[PDB]
Amino acid sequence: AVEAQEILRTDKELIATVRRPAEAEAHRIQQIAEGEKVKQVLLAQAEAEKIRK
Amino acid sequence: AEAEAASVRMRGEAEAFAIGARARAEAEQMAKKAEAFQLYQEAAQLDMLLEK
Repeated sequence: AVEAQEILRTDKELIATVRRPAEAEAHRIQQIAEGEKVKQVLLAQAEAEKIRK
Repeated sequence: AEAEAASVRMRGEAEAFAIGARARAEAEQMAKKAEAFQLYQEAAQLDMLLEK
């Protein structure tokens, strides 16, 4: 029974330790990727119209 | 990758339009060169030969 309670505790600990940080990291990566994509698109548009003019 | 592809597409389209712009300008430019050259006599050809 000691080890069964330890199983439950380590399940919850692994959740709080790696499962949620993984989701937070995924959200951070996708947010930063969105920012970088918008920045690159705007810079490319600026360069293209520079070349056109 | 989508951002890079859009960048390449837009920059290439802009530079191609610029190439077309100089193309039209140079064509309308050379038409008058030919028109002017049409009115050249022996004196003008002699001047060109002695300049070259």
